[PDB]
Parts: sequence; structure tokens; C-alpha cells
Amino acid sequence: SGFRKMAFPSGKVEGCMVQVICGTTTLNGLWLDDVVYCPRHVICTSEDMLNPNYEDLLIRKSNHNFLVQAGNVQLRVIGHSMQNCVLKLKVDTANPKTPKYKFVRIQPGQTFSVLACYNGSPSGVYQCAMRPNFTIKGSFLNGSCGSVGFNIDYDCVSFCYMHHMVLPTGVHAGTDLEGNFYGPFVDRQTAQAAGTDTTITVNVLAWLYAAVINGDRWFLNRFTTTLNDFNLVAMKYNYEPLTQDHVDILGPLSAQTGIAVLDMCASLKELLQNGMNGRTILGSALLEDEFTPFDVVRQCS
Amino acid sequence: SGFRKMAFPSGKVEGCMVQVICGTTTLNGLWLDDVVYCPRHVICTSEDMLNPNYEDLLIRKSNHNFLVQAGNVQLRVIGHSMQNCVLKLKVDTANPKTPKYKFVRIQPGQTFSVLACYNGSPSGVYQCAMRPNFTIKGSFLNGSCGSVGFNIDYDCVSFCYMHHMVLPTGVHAGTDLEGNFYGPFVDRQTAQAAGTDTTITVNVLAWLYAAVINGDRWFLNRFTTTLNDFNLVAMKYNYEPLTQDHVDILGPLSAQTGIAVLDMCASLKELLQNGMNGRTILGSALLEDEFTPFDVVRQCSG
Ligand SMILES: Cn1cnc(Cn2c(=O)nc(Nc3cc4cn(C)nc4cc3Cl)n(Cc3cc(F)c(F)cc3F)c2=O)n1
Ligand SMILES: Cn1cnc(Cn2c(=O)nc(Nc3cc4cn(C)nc4cc3Cl)n(Cc3cc(F)c(F)cc3F)c2=O)n1
Repeated sequence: SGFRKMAFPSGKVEGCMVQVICGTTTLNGLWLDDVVYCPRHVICTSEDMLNPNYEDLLIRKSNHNFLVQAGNVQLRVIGHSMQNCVLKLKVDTANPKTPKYKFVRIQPGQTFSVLACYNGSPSGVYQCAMRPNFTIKGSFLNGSCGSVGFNIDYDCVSFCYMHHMVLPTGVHAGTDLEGNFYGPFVDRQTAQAAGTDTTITVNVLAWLYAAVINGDRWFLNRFTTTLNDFNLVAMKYNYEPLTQDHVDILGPLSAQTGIAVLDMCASLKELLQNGMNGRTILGSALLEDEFTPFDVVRQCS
Repeated sequence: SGFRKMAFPSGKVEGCMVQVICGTTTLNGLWLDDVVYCPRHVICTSEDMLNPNYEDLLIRKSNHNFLVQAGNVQLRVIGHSMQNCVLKLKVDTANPKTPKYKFVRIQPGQTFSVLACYNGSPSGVYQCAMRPNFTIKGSFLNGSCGSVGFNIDYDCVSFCYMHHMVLPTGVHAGTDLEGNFYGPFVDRQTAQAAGTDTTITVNVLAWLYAAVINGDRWFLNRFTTTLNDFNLVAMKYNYEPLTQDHVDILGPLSAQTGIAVLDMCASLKELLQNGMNGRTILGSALLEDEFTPFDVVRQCSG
């Protein structure tokens, strides 16, 4: 019953958010066990933000230059290190609400939940997908740097994203929890452009299945096609190419509906070659590509 | 940058969700202080859910017939009562994770965050609006009965919704935290109709202001209008009539953008009479009506 963009409950992540100040530079940090993870951009003064020398900026810092607080509680810093673009501050207190967790690096098209924070305080929760151009379309204001994205499986939080910066097109770029950027970006206040974005084809098909699995069925037709023929149409419309693994992943959704994957690909081809007739699918007048096949089954049980 | 449907952090509410069982009938409850709140429909067996006599069913229940489980902690029921459609089970242990809270009854058009739960375990969170016909368009599966909706003011949790049932339309219907249904529905398995819905005009206008704040400006045009002339068009497209209180509410968004409210109404009238011509606003190809004026301020600033 119903189909919505749905985020994971954020309580386990809320318990891990702290404020990190270095000089006057302020951002959010992630407190797991006795380590606080935050973007290394915190060690940059306004005059270092455009072209920072992170090796030289950090060598001149000491433990007492980093102020970390979890609400009113102060955490004394007893060590600091740099791993790629992530600063690691060892503290004297282990977080008592540290959850079961793992650091993972997600693939384009995969989804996760974002907890937007400001000055170490959670502000809102929503779901994002990693775009094929390695950006995300979130909702972030000044002070959001260091907010994290995550998935939860069986009480284990998989941290996958740390927000770093906003790009000129308004999209957002960040790293994994090991400090490695998604995409070719760098941690510097320079104008950096994302590539042309493409549509996650497997996700659009999964969303089309969810519609039938709900009720919308006007887009279904009598045709079928081949993976090769569809991918020729997919390339023209800035859609990701479909692989046999994509076809295999959509198997469960294809089983419940009795609609062959290649039958749905033919339906999608027609929607692209003509239009959506100004009619709506699952309450939207556009083709939605930020629902994974897993997102669909877990909501359409 | 960007504008999305954004739910409140659910941590304070997660620590209050418990499982309630009565025989084999199972649903979710809300544990605050020494009281667990849940839909009274839990005291129905399979053969009772069609036309239950709740007073007859309750009189034959005793404390030990209610199993309340908070994760792996078992709670002990030392009393029970019925308030409207909500059953209240007093337990021997006050919830340590009880936040500063409040029970409120929202108005049609107001939004809240929903924490969907199954078997007393939280499962997901999203934003909903109370439709003008007192239904909500959410995402609920079997076993979601008892999930709650809420807003957060700094540290105070304002509970405004408890989920009861899915209607024929597929829409969802529930009560406030004193057991009173939003709308004309009853807690029984019978076909119930909700009236025709209408579009929350003041919420659409607030959404249009958010687009201006985020750099989406193509719909602003050369016209102005009057409140009375706009409602002629609004009544025509199944929109709520616009009041002076709506105009006053949109005041802050008007002043921050420099666009008069009546001017934005005229741009909305044009959008209603000509469509969008394949263009999008804030990444949507429709007029969104589930963002209140307060939602826009909370997200576009602070
Ligand atoms: C509008 N918007 C959308 N997303 C963001 C995220 N974001 C951010 O929150 N902060 C940034 N710069 C800082 C300025 C500070 C001023 N004080 C006093 N303290 C500050 C701390 C930060 Cl991090 N930036 C810009 C930015 C941050 C980076 F980490 C980076 F590598 C390059 C950048 F250009 C920012 O984008 N804002
Ligand atoms: C698809 N969907 C969307 N929303 C809902 C909510 N919902 C629900 O979760 N459960 C319901 N009936 C029960 C059956 C049970 C079987 N066992 C073993 N235990 C059960 C407990 C319940 Cl509550 N219903 C139906 C329903 C629930 C009510 F509270 C009510 F007053 C009338 C109703 F018809 C339900 O809608 N499911």
C-alpha cells in the first residue's frame, strides 16, 4: 500500500554526530568508538580554502587545535591523523552509543539515507542516490559539511558518504568514510563541474514495475525487444546501458508481475520515443530513477 | 541548494516504539512514561474485525492478555482503559527514553513525519500531509498499524497521528493520540469512502516561493490579481479557496523574495490555465502541495 521515497530511521546515526572546530572553521563530525571522523577541510582558514597545502597545514597543527563537542560534553583530543580527505581525531572517550557499523563504498545507482546536520545537530532525513556522474542531489545549506549518508541492515549501519561541497550546478560532492572522493573532485573551493548526468535505466525499470505492482498499467504495450535494440535507444536518450546482470536483478520484480524484463524495456522505449501523454505514473509526471530494485521489493511486500 | 521532502530525525521517537499482542492480533504501540498507547483494534480476533463490539470485547480482557515487548525487554501490564479508538495500557516501568512530548491535533494541510514500524521495530521515515479530506497518502504495509506521526520543536516531540487502517482507495486513515479519528472513519473492516480531496492552495504557493529561492524563476510573469479573482480560478481547478490568513502566513516568504503574494497567485493562475509545457519546477513536473510555508523556511534557511 503506497509508494514513497523512504529513509532509514536515523536514531543510530544521530547518536554519533559531533561538532568540530579548528580556529573559526566549523563543521560536523562522526564519532565512532574513540575516533572522530570529519572532512580534512576543517584545517583550512578562509585564505587556505582556495588552494590548500594539506600536508603543510596539518604538520603545523597540534591536538589542542581541534575542539570537539558532543552537545555540551567536550571531548579531549589525544591524537590526529590524515587519511586521504578525511581527518581522524582520536579522543579520550569512546562513544557509548557507537552502533554496529561498517565503512562501505557504494556504486552509482545505489541509494542511501542522508542525515543533514548543522553544528553537530541533526536537522533532517531523506534518501539520495549516487548519480552516474558521482554527484548526489541532496538538500544542503552552509554548515552541512561532514553530514553522512548510510544504509542499515539488521542493526548494522553501513556508512557510505560524507558530504563535502556544493558544485556550481547545485549538486553535491563527497567522499566515502576512508576519505576517497566519489568522482574526480578535489577538496578545494574552486569551481568544479560534474559531467553530463545520465539516467539509471535499471532503476527506472524497477520504478515502472512498482507502478504495475501498485496500479498504473497504461504504459504497458504489446511489444518486446532485445537488449541490443533497447541499448541503442537507451544510448540516444542519455540512459545507462542495460546489462544482463541488470536483467537478472529485475527478475524478482518480473516474477511478481508476469511482465518479462524485455517486455518492460519495450514499454520504456515507447515512453521515451513519444512521451508520457501528460498522464501520471505512481503520482509523478516524469520517469523516476532513484528507486533501486531492492527499494521496490522492500516497500511493495 | 536543492529542495526535498525531508522528515525529522526519528531518534527520539524510535526509543518509544513497542510491540503489543493480544492473542494473535499484533500491532505497534507508543511507550511514554508508564503508559503504552495503541489502536484498540488489537483486542479483535479474526472473526471480530468486521463489526466489533469494543466494549463487550474489552470487558472480557484482563491485564495478562496483553503482551507488550520493548525490543527484548518484556513489560508488565498493570492496568488498561479505553479512550475513543485508543487503548491505554499502564505498565510497571516508565520508559527511560521518554522525550519531552505533547499530543496535538493538526489541521488539514499541515505536515508531519511518519515513522513506519512493524512488530515494534522502526522500519522507515517519511513526510506526510493531512489531506483536506482527512486522509493521508503514505506507505504502509501489513503490521504497520500503530505507527505514529510527529513534528519536533527543538527538543519537544509533538505527536499528531497514529495509523489505523488502509481504505478502499489505498489511502490511509488514523486518529490523534486521544483516539479521535481524523475524518469520518471508524475502526472496523468495512468499506469506507473518503470524500473528494482538494489541493492545498497555500502549500503550492509556498512551494513556488521555494523555487524562486533556489533559482527556478521561469513561472514569474507580468500579471497580478486579486484574492477574489484567484479563487474563481481556484474553485475551478479543485483548489482550496485562499483566505486572508493564508496571505498573512505567506508574508515572510513574500518579503524574503520581494515577490508580492497576489503576484505569485497570478503566476499560479497562469500555471493552472496553461500547464507547464514540459518544463519542471524544483525538479517536479507537477504542482506540489505537501510543503507548508513553515517547511520551506525550515529547509531554505536555518
Ligand atoms: C550551500 N552549501 C551546500 N552544501 C554546502 C557544504 N559546504 C559547507 O558546509 N561548508 C563549506 N565551506 C566551509 C565554510 C566555513 C565557514 N566557517 C566559519 N566554517 C566553515 C567550514 C566549511 Cl567546510 N563548503 C564549501 C567547501 C567545503 C569543502 F569541504 C571543500 F572541500 C570545498 C568547499 F568549497 C561547503 O560546500 N554548502
Ligand atoms: C496494507 N496496509 C496498509 N496499512 C495497513 C494497516 N493495517 C494493519 O497493519 N493491520 C490491519 N489489520 C490487522 C491484521 C492482523 C493480523 N494479525 C495476526 N494481527 C493483526 C492486526 C491488525 Cl491491526 N489493518 C486492517 C485494519 C486495522 C484497523 F486498526 C482497523 F480498525 C480496521 C482494519 F481493517 C490495517 O489496516 N495495512
